[PDB]
Amino acid sequence: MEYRLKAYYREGEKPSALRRAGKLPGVMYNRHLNRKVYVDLVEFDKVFRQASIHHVIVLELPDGQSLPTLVRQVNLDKRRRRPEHVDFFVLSDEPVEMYVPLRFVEIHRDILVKVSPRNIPEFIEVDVIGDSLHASDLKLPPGVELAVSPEETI
Amino acid sequence: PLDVALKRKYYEEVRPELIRRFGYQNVWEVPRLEKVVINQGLGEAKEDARILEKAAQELALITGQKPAVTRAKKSISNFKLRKGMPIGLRVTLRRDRMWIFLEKLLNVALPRIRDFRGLNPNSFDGRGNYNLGLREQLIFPEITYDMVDALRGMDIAVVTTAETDEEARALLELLGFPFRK
Amino acid sequence: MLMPRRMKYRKQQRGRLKGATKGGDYVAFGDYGLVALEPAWITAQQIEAARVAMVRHFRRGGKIFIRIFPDKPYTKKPLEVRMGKGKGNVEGYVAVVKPGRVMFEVAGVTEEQAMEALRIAGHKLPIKTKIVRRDAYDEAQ
Amino acid sequence: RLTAYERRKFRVRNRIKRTGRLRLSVFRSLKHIYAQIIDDEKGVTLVSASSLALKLKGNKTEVARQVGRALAEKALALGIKQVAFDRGPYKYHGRVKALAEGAREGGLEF
Amino acid sequence: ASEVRIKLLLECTECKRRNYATEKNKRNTPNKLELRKYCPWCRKHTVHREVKI
Amino acid sequence: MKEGIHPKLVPARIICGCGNVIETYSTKPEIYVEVCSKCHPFYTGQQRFVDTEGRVERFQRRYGDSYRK
Amino acid sequence: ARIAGVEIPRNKRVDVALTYIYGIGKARAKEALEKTGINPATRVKDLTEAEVVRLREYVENTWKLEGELRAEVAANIKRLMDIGCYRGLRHRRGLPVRGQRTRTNARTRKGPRKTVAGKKKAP
RNA sequence: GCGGGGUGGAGCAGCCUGGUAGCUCGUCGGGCUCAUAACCCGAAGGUCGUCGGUUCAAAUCCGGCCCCCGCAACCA
RNA sequence: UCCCCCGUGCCCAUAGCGGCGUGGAACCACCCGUUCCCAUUCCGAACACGGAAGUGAAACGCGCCAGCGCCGAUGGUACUGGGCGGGCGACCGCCUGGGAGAGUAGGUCGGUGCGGGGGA
RNA sequence: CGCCUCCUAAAAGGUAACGGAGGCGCCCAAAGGUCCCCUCAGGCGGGACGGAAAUCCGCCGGAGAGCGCAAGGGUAGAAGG
RNA sequence: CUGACUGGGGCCUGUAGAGCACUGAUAGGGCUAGGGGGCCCACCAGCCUACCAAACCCUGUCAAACUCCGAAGGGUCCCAG
Ligand SMILES: [K+]
Ligand SMILES: [Mg+2]
Ligand SMILES: [Mg+2]
Ligand SMILES: [Mg+2]
Ligand SMILES: [Mg+2]
Ligand SMILES: [Mg+2]
Ligand SMILES: [Mg+2]
Ligand SMILES: [Mg+2]
Ligand SMILES: [Mg+2]
Ligand SMILES: [Mg+2]
Ligand SMILES: [Mg+2]
Ligand SMILES: [Mg+2]
Ligand SMILES: [Mg+2]
Ligand SMILES: [Mg+2]
Ligand SMILES: [Mg+2]
Ligand SMILES: [Mg+2]
Ligand SMILES: [Mg+2]
Ligand SMILES: [Mg+2]
Ligand SMILES: [Mg+2]
Ligand SMILES: [Mg+2]
Ligand SMILES: [Mg+2]
Ligand SMILES: [Mg+2]
Ligand SMILES: [Mg+2]
Ligand SMILES: [Mg+2]
Ligand SMILES: [Mg+2]
Ligand SMILES: [Mg+2]
Ligand SMILES: [Mg+2]
Ligand SMILES: [Mg+2]
Ligand SMILES: [Mg+2]
Ligand SMILES: [Mg+2]
Ligand SMILES: [Mg+2]
Ligand SMILES: [Mg+2]
Ligand SMILES: [Mg+2]
Ligand SMILES: [Mg+2]
Ligand SMILES: [Mg+2]
Ligand SMILES: [Mg+2]
Ligand SMILES: [Mg+2]
Ligand SMILES: [Mg+2]
Ligand SMILES: [Mg+2]
Ligand SMILES: [Mg+2]
Ligand SMILES: [Mg+2]
Ligand SMILES: [Mg+2]
Ligand SMILES: [Mg+2]
Ligand SMILES: [Mg+2]
Ligand SMILES: [Mg+2]
Ligand SMILES: [Mg+2]
Ligand SMILES: [Mg+2]
Ligand SMILES: [Mg+2]
Ligand SMILES: [Mg+2]
Ligand SMILES: [Mg+2]
Ligand SMILES: [Mg+2]
Ligand SMILES: [Mg+2]
Ligand SMILES: [Mg+2]
Ligand SMILES: [Mg+2]
Ligand SMILES: [Mg+2]
Ligand SMILES: [Mg+2]
Ligand SMILES: [Mg+2]
Ligand SMILES: [Mg+2]
Ligand SMILES: [Mg+2]
Ligand SMILES: [Mg+2]
Ligand SMILES: [Mg+2]
Ligand SMILES: [Mg+2]
Ligand SMILES: [Mg+2]
Ligand SMILES: [Mg+2]
Ligand SMILES: [Mg+2]
Ligand SMILES: [Mg+2]
Ligand SMILES: [Mg+2]
Ligand SMILES: [Mg+2]
Ligand SMILES: [Mg+2]
Ligand SMILES: [Mg+2]
Ligand SMILES: [Mg+2]
Ligand SMILES: [Mg+2]
Ligand SMILES: [Mg+2]
Ligand SMILES: [Mg+2]
Ligand SMILES: [Mg+2]
Ligand SMILES: [Mg+2]
Ligand SMILES: [Mg+2]
Ligand SMILES: [Mg+2]
Ligand SMILES: [Mg+2]
Ligand SMILES: [Mg+2]
Ligand SMILES: [Mg+2]
Ligand SMILES: [Mg+2]
Ligand SMILES: [Mg+2]
Ligand SMILES: [Mg+2]
Ligand SMILES: [Mg+2]
Ligand SMILES: [Mg+2]
Ligand SMILES: [Mg+2]
Ligand SMILES: [Mg+2]
Ligand SMILES: [Mg+2]
Ligand SMILES: [Mg+2]
Ligand SMILES: [Mg+2]
Ligand SMILES: [Mg+2]
Ligand SMILES: [Mg+2]
Ligand SMILES: [Mg+2]
Ligand SMILES: [Mg+2]
Ligand SMILES: [Mg+2]
Ligand SMILES: [Mg+2]
Ligand SMILES: [Mg+2]
Ligand SMILES: [Mg+2]
Ligand SMILES: [Mg+2]
Ligand SMILES: [Mg+2]
Ligand SMILES: [Mg+2]
Ligand SMILES: [Mg+2]
Ligand SMILES: [Mg+2]
Ligand SMILES: [Zn+2]
Ligand SMILES: [Zn+2]
Repeated sequence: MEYRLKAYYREGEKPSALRRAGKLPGVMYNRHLNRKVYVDLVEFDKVFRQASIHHVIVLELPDGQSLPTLVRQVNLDKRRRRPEHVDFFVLSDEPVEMYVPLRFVEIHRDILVKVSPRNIPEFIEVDVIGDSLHASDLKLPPGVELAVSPEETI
Repeated sequence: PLDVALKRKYYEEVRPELIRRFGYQNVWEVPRLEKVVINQGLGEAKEDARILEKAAQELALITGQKPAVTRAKKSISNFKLRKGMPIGLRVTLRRDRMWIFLEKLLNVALPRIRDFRGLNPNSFDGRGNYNLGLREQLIFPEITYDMVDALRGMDIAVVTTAETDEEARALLELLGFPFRK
Repeated sequence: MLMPRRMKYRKQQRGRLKGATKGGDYVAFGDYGLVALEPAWITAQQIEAARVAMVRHFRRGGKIFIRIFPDKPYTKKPLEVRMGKGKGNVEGYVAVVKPGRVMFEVAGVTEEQAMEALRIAGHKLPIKTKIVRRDAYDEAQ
Repeated sequence: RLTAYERRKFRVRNRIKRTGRLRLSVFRSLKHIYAQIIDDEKGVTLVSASSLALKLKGNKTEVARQVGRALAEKALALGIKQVAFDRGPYKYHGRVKALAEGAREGGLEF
Repeated sequence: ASEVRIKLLLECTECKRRNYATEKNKRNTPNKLELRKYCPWCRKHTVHREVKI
Repeated sequence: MKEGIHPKLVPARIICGCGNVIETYSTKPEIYVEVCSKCHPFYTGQQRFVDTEGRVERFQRRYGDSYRK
Repeated sequence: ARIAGVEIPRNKRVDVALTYIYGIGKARAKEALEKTGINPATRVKDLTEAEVVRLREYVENTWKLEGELRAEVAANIKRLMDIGCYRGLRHRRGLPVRGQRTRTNARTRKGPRKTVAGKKKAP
């Protein structure tokens, strides 16, 4: 966190035409908008391989806007193992569920957390095969709520 | 209706103390006695004989209320039990017939239990209901060892409007239920 | 050897092998995977051969996830018989396996140990394969 | 989860509502008794009567019969003769029967 | 039908005619079936009795 | 209640051997039991009939100290 | 149930009827009747409900009886087994406790003979 | 390809027709005998090859699996 | 016309579960009784009747809450009618029209017809 | 070798093979008609003999029970008791 | 003039695909009735599972005779060509 990625608008271009043009079709939505977008595939790849559904990606839209999104869905082409479409969930002050990575001082990489977009953390830390831990007994930095059942095994 | 010792005791001693011990705002919140359901799980009477008749006749005398037969729900080979056989006599006691039987049950019946050391405090329901099993019906004064023919105990479900156990343990103790532990 | 412990029916009709894998197309247990590129019925014997391969390379170490399962009964008429007289007897079990399916995953092992072991395992299989590595693309599913 | 009450209500009303008659429906409270002839093809009520409206009082049974005549009276007036008597969840007996005996008395055909 | 589940006629007991054929199980139902049925000759309902088919 | 199927409950005087009278209703006019809730030792709080022992065994195995100090 | 919780048999004498209570042998029967002025020979059937409650009162207040007595018997044996006393080892394996021999007999304490095969003579 | 069989230690009933495991020998204990066999008096031992289903209930009825005997394999 | 309640429909859970709050003037319930009608394979629990002292505790009505349940886009895909190609095959791809399911955003703690009682 | 159920059967109907699975050759005098009332399986908790399972009580429980016997459809707003 | 086929409109369906809510299968993990496993104990208890054991939970799948879903089409009727 954070990362900047170009995004452009689309309206009637074929998804196949855009994919054949090296771009990645997508959509940009939240409670207030919904826009047909396309990112550049090779550009997106390095952004997302670090900024997974964990870290904020900011879409410099060509009209000057810079909307702060999270990646919420990446439909993959099961044959070629390639992103086929992206969901960019635009952030706004309202809360959001999201997966936050876990570092341990190892079942779960991350955890679902009920966060506020200003309170978006990079880390959630754990402590010290086979004894294992659960979500209840965990840190929770300022402003995050356990968006699972604490009965889950980490 | 008609006035009896346990009943007038419930309203006089038990109901005020209950409001004291728990603080009910409404006068219906405070626990009540719903009913006393008596079950003899005979089975011994499955087919061998119709002993249900003398067992009902004594269940009638103990309670002043004729019991209804309970027939077998499903068939069970291991119980030598075909579906629909008469295997129990159950009689629901309410209102005055309930207080009159409980009054005798506390006053004579439970004392007459040999080696009676107190009613099991743990038989409460999690729901404010109480059940207790007996093994001789001659504990009851309407039953003499002359009139009997075979020892037959029963299940006694006393049911209350108490949502919790502690509320119903208070109601049952204050009424005169001797609890052991 | 893998086979359904219990079945509602002994024999199933021969499949069709249309389309990319339905599910299990993303790594979600281990570090590396072996993905099918062409469709096939994969026999329990193939899976087992591919498994022992990765084991005896890991010299009993690491972990091995088998993300396909041979539930489809495979039938075969006795040798030299004529057609008809009903369906042959069940002779083995296959997992229907379509392109993009992650058949195996390995974890708890060096990147070289996984690459090499998955490669040997691919040789025990009647199809072409790809060795893939758990991505955020995977992690986003 | 249904009670025996609403099951009983459905089980007599479904049967009644199939015959295609105007449904003389009878509601009975601990104090009052109510009635409304009802067209279920329109979901619309044509004539009504009740202890609460007529402000009658006294014997529940005797009162039930009176609204029965009171309902029938207004019924014939609007051109209604034939009718299907809906006892809903009640046994055909006592108050509901009294209200029925009076509706016939006033000329409701059922 | 079987050897225990037999066919039988019903005979109007007034004009002695057989008007109905039915079946019974004579092990379950030994007694001769008596059933009121409409008799087309008497043109009225009549207690019919079971006679051998 | 149904008619003709129940025993008639009548005013009944239940007597316990401790001269105790109880006035309830029953299918019997007068009943003489031998123990009631008013005299059962569990009911009488703590009537310890014979057994006050506690224990006194077996450290009251005393009597005496006759090994020389 | 009358005294203690036992219905002592009518039609018999009152000094034998009391023996049918666990805890009352012939000797304790002789006591209570003398200590209560009841004819030790009159039949139970012919005892007034004052004689009944006079004999009853003394009987279950002098000595511990039927159920209770068996508690103090059981808990004593219990304590013998609990501490590891040699009699507790005896009561565990259900063998004699009072120095009797077990090579033969002890059949009361051990029960029906669990007959087993024996050693074989040569042919 | 067809058929029959699996149940105390051995050899056979019970299955057909669902509830009840039976018979001979053997094994064990005791007698008679100087002793042994024979003989006489008693007793024990079988969840019925296995799994699954129908059933209130399966040795028994229905399916698969194991195992073991028997038959057949002709016209070319 | 508007609010409340009673009854009866319609939609067929965006209406349900759970949690909470609230209502007794009225209406509804519980309730008070079991003489009478009627009733219990026993029980006035239910069914029923006669009542009107009490309570909204239960039930019910009305609200709030999105934990569940339920609903649920847009976009992308699968598949496909029809038209075409490719591969030895298993199978795959293109054009045109159609287009899911899952999942994401999000929604929802009902909406309304008719009659009746009360209210302003 | 006739009949019934399901699948194959390509979302109307129909659709073959010595294709994959089952069942029928009865039954019921109520297991029929109608009126009236009642609602299960199972889970947890409580209850003498009493058990995993008899009968009793409380709570949860939309239908997974039941509907004589195969299967499918249907079904508690009953076709179940 | 009603025909094949075609336009609009209504209804009917359960395949493709998908799904796992039911019936089954099913990988790894948590939690856990009946034990095996067992330092021990049976005097009355226990006790611990880097193993099998439902149920529940999480992750991940499969199915002609599974479907919470469900197309394109197909059929039929009406009107029009
Ligand atoms: K020849
Ligand atoms: Mg790339
Ligand atoms: Mg990738
Ligand atoms: Mg999410
Ligand atoms: Mg008060
Ligand atoms: Mg009375
Ligand atoms: Mg308790
Ligand atoms: Mg007595
Ligand atoms: Mg209660
Ligand atoms: Mg084929
Ligand atoms: Mg398939
Ligand atoms: Mg998926
Ligand atoms: Mg092959
Ligand atoms: Mg094959
Ligand atoms: Mg073979
Ligand atoms: Mg064949
Ligand atoms: Mg074959
Ligand atoms: Mg696949
Ligand atoms: Mg290969
Ligand atoms: Mg690589
Ligand atoms: Mg009235
Ligand atoms: Mg008047
Ligand atoms: Mg009605
Ligand atoms: Mg017949
Ligand atoms: Mg003629
Ligand atoms: Mg005849
Ligand atoms: Mg000393
Ligand atoms: Mg004695
Ligand atoms: Mg010795
Ligand atoms: Mg053998
Ligand atoms: Mg043999
Ligand atoms: Mg023989
Ligand atoms: Mg035979
Ligand atoms: Mg037989
Ligand atoms: Mg034998
Ligand atoms: Mg011998
Ligand atoms: Mg010699
Ligand atoms: Mg000899
Ligand atoms: Mg079996
Ligand atoms: Mg048997
Ligand atoms: Mg069985
Ligand atoms: Mg077999
Ligand atoms: Mg020849
Ligand atoms: Mg107006
Ligand atoms: Mg309403
Ligand atoms: Mg309030
Ligand atoms: Mg409320
Ligand atoms: Mg009021
Ligand atoms: Mg008030
Ligand atoms: Mg009367
Ligand atoms: Mg309330
Ligand atoms: Mg509202
Ligand atoms: Mg939600
Ligand atoms: Mg909640
Ligand atoms: Mg829906
Ligand atoms: Mg959806
Ligand atoms: Mg779409
Ligand atoms: Mg495709
Ligand atoms: Mg196409
Ligand atoms: Mg076409
Ligand atoms: Mg095509
Ligand atoms: Mg070709
Ligand atoms: Mg080839
Ligand atoms: Mg394509
Ligand atoms: Mg294609
Ligand atoms: Mg298109
Ligand atoms: Mg297309
Ligand atoms: Mg959708
Ligand atoms: Mg989206
Ligand atoms: Mg949401
Ligand atoms: Mg809301
Ligand atoms: Mg809601
Ligand atoms: Mg309404
Ligand atoms: Mg309407
Ligand atoms: Mg209005
Ligand atoms: Mg007005
Ligand atoms: Mg108004
Ligand atoms: Mg023919
Ligand atoms: Mg035929
Ligand atoms: Mg078809
Ligand atoms: Mg079909
Ligand atoms: Mg046709
Ligand atoms: Mg042909
Ligand atoms: Mg008859
Ligand atoms: Mg029938
Ligand atoms: Mg029927
Ligand atoms: Mg009938
Ligand atoms: Mg229980
Ligand atoms: Mg039990
Ligand atoms: Mg069913
Ligand atoms: Mg059958
Ligand atoms: Mg024309
Ligand atoms: Mg045409
Ligand atoms: Mg298709
Ligand atoms: Mg498919
Ligand atoms: Mg499933
Ligand atoms: Mg599928
Ligand atoms: Mg399908
Ligand atoms: Mg849907
Ligand atoms: Mg078709
Ligand atoms: Mg067409
Ligand atoms: Mg068409
Ligand atoms: Mg059309
Ligand atoms: Mg035309
Ligand atoms: Zn005639
Ligand atoms: Zn006393």
